[PDB]
Order: sequence, then structure tokens, then C-alpha cells
Amino acid sequence: LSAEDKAAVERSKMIEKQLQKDKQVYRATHRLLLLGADNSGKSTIVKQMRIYHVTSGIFETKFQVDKVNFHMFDVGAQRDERRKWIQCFNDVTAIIFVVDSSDYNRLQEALNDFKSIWNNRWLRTISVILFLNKQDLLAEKVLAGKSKIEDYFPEFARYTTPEDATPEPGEDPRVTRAKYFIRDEFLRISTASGDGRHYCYPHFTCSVDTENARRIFNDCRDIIQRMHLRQYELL
Amino acid sequence: TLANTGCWDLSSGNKKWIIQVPILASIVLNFILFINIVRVLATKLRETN
Amino acid sequence: SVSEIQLMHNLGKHLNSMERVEWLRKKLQDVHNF
Repeated sequence: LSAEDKAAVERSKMIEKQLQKDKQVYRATHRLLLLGADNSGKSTIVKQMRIYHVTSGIFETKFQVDKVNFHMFDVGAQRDERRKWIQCFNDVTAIIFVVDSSDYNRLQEALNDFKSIWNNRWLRTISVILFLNKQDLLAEKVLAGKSKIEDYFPEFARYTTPEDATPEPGEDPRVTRAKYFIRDEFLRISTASGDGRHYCYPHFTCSVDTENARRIFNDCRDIIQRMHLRQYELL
Repeated sequence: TLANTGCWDLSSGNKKWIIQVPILASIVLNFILFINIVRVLATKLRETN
Repeated sequence: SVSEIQLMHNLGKHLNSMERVEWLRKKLQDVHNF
């Protein structure tokens, strides 16, 4: 009797020490979910973040910047339906939503997908990092002028470049007007319901740009800091 | 080991600064942190209007 | 300065003065009764 209980307790305490160590590492790393249609260059981003070395189903990529670990998960071999397996991702630090800004015709589908993610009952606290990928293709298309964004979005005719926008001096004013209109459209969905519980961080991303990791790190730092402030009822 | 006279209710000189100075040193440091914390609050709210 | 300690020191001086003053008062009566 006494020997068995002592052995059982000793084993239980042995498991406890392992769990405490696992708790330290689990809290240390930040989990991220990568989402987007295939028209978006999600794969290229994965290769870029693979530089930071640390039936198929979900895949995980581990990258470290400034001595903090991220685990980015992507769903490659999964069914189109996503109303069920998206619920288990309610504890991730953030969701990286990649959008191909140069499709126009498929842009509305991205808006609807963002709308569903943003307004989900269970994803009410997970911030969304919006990456408008491959802006170079959008810039080239705008200069070419063969395809006019006005046809797909009639509002674009009555759109004016935001005063707070900071375009590059050497970039066509047409390009910035187009890209910022796309940013405004996404932010309209973001601000329609989301007020203070979770936030969206728009970004202009290129497939070859290596700055994506730094943007994610900064976005994660802001999210954690905002969460800590909310715990004190300061923000 | 220096005065040991009556109760310690009275002050025998500058030795009170042994306890007073560290307490005051804490207030300024906390005050500096308080201003710094207000700074990030003014920054984040600026980022979300 | 630290207020609570400062108040404590002031109280000690105030009470000590009262003991001295009351000491003077009874000495005044004793000499008057000499």
C-alpha cells in the first residue's frame, strides 16, 4: 500500500518536472498561422523565412529573430471546407493573411475570406497581419493600363489618396493610389466590427523581400504589449 | 554602535539618510518608469486612432 | 525627504520640549516655594 502510493506520487512528481520544463519552452515560443489562397505567394514567403534555420497534412516552419522563436503553421493538404479545423487555431499569437493585390478579379474573394476570419466567433482575439504580397506585379499592371481597376470596384473612381500615406518619391502616384485603395478596402472590413479586442496591421510585402520576418516580429511585439496593457485595463 | 541613546524616535544627525535616501531613490526611478509607460500608451493609441 | 520619518522626528522634538518645559515649570514652583 504505502510503497505503491509513494511510487505513484514519485512518478507523478517526475512528470510534473517535465511539464514545467515544457511549460517554459511552450510559453517562450510564439505560434503563428499562415493563410491565403494559392494566387498569393505564400510558398515564396516560406522559403524566405527558411533562411533562419533552427496526406502530408500541416507543415511547421521554425525561425528565430532577436532570440525569440516563432512556429508558423501552413495547411497545404487540407479540404476546401475550413469552418471546423480553423477553430483549433484560436490560441495562436497572430494570423498572417497573404493577399495577391494584382488579381483584381479574385480580390473580392480575399476580402470575403478576410471578412469571415475577422468576424469569426472564436477568432475574436487573434490579430491578423495583412500582407499585400507581390506589389511589383500590381505596380507593373497599373502602369500598363490594359486592365482598369475601376471596372471591378466602381468606388475606385471616387477614391482619393490618403493624406497620411507616405509614397516613395520615385514611384508613380497611380501605383500608390491603387495599393492604398486596396489597403483601405481591407481596413474597412477590419474597422467595421473590430474596435479594441483585436487589431489588423496592413503591410506591403514583396515575395523577394527579406524584411517580412522583422515585420512579423514587430507585429508580434505590438500584440503582446497591447495584450499586457489590456490586462491592466489601460487600453 | 554610534549613539544608542534612548529611543530611536529622535534623529542624531545625517544617519537617517541611510533609510531615507534609498526610499527616495525608488520614487524617481518609479516616476521615470511611469512617464515611460505613458509614452507607449500615447504611441499605441496613436496607431489605432 | 521621507514624510513619516520627518513627522516622527518632529514629534520627538515636540515631546522632549514639553518634558523640558514641564521640568522648568515645576522647578519654577519649587523655587517660588523655597
